[PDB]
Amino acid sequence: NAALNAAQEKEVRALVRDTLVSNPEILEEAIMALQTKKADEQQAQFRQALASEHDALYNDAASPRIGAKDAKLVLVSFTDYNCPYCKRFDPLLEKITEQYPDVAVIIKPLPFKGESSAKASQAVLSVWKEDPKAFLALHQRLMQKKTMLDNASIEDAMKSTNTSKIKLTDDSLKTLQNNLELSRKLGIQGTPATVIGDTILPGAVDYDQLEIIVKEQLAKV
Amino acid sequence: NAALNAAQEKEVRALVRDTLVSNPEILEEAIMALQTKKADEQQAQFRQALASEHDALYNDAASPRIGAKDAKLVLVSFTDYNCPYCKRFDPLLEKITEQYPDVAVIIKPLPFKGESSAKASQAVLSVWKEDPKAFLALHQRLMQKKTMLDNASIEDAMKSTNTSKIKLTDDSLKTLQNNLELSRKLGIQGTPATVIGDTILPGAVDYDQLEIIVKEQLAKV
Amino acid sequence: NAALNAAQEKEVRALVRDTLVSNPEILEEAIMALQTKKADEQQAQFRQALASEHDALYNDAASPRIGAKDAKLVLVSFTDYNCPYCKRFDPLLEKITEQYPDVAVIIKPLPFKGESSAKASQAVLSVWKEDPKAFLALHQRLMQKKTMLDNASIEDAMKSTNTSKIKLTDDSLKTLQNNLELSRKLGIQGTPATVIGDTILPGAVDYDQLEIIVKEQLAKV
Repeated sequence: NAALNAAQEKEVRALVRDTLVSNPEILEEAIMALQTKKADEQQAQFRQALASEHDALYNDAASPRIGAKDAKLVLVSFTDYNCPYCKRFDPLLEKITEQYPDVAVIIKPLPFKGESSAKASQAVLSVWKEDPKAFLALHQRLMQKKTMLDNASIEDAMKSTNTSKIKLTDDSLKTLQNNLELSRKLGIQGTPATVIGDTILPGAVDYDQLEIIVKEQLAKV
Repeated sequence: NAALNAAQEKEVRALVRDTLVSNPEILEEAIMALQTKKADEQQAQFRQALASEHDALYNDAASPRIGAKDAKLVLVSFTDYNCPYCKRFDPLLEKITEQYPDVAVIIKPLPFKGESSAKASQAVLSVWKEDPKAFLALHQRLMQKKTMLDNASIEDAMKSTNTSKIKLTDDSLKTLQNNLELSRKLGIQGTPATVIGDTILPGAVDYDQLEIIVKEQLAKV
Repeated sequence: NAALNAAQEKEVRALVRDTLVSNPEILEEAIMALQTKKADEQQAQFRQALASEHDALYNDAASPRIGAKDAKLVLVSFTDYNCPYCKRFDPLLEKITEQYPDVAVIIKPLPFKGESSAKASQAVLSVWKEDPKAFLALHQRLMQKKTMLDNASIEDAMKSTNTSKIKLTDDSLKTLQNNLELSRKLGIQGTPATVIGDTILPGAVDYDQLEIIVKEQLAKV
């Protein structure tokens, strides 16, 4: 009919244009607010993915654990054996469980860096299931290696750790693919990726820096 | 004077800001609609480029053809002899003309991948003009080669196809530059690029997948 | 109360959405204008950075100079000895001071391309301070080298220029870091970067092209 007269309405239209164009900053405020909306959405979306797969993260038997089982705070460490930052990052992660009895870590091998991360992983898993107590040695050694993994040096590490006896089961591939499906469900794109409390860290971190985070979650009880 | 009072107008201005900022989604709807506008424009712009150069695509003599001439549906294949996907992609393209008599293909060599795509092409063109019937052999062989092209292996393929006799004419460079100007006119950035009906495909495709498209254009009569 | 009735206001809100969405171009005009705002801001921000550090650009003693000192127009040349475009670019820069007595150039070595740009630079600086007249030879030679710099070939150039006698002072590292802090203050990201009048050029340029710019600043008196 209508609620504004023709003239008024037309002027409104003109006012839109003029407002945004003569004052750009309003567009920036709108951008920022759309950004802030999308961020917040994702963050909540992660927080749900994370909260849903509690039982594959924390309660998988096939997944290797470092430190006590009862340990109040259990971290989760997505590592690739071929990833150079993981090799640098892992020792710390280990150090905390020795320093902090209440802390433990869980290992999730990922095959993205190469064929050998896959075979390596598979080995470590086979070991884990066939003999848990043994695992740490082989894990450690494989991480200690700087050079890229081949099928022999896997034998060589396995041998140098007295685990060469163990056959790579096929059951251990499921675990790999599961760590793989899992890393997708959490929208994890890279490695090392560490789960702590309700927070995830996709890179490597200084020790002192790490200690404050783990203490901060210790305080969360 | 004017069509809204000062107050009203000011409130309108304020309402712009508040609307977009308190409701980000409107900005997203506007984005999407500007995107949709630009897309549609380009698509129409391609469809014109494509429709204008009908006569260089379909009616060039210097361009090599595979299959019957009268063939109802003529595809056009922009290929680089050094491009690995083209080597994989070409055999199919050929298979259809043997399966489907109504189909033919036209070859457009492009020199972007290396000096040798240029010289190779030039050869194939020289051959095409000096002796059309011969072409297919040399084309085939050059595609069959996995290793990167040098000036000798060009001789070697030419020899293995009994075309070594033919001199690279300078007239054949025009054809190259023309295929080159043409690929620009159609905003073709990469290779393999295949023209079919009024549609263009810039990569490689499964056979079964391809058959449905060619049949779909066969139905377009 | 208020300045528009409920209905009117609601319609305004609806009008925002409809205006931007049914007419995308307004959003484009707003983009462009926000872009134009940010550009203009930066340009003014550079022009201030440039104008503030007049005294480190033009009046540093530790910085090497090519051409007369009194020279009316002094260019400034950020070059890396390992940068291939700088090697190509420098001779011209030199040619102008020989062609145009009124022109001079100042050299600012930058260490971003490699360790050897740093050591090279440091040498050239040490030389500059210990003996200014000598500098040009070593600068020239180091630029004349196509192959990447090592610690020996630095000796070799120094030797071939009869400057091997000079010790790399530690005082010359300050100059490097200063050229480094300076290049940051001007938001210089790459090399060769040349300051001329109130304008900066981050790449290499044809001679004839360069002559017009230097003449254009000569006219700016």
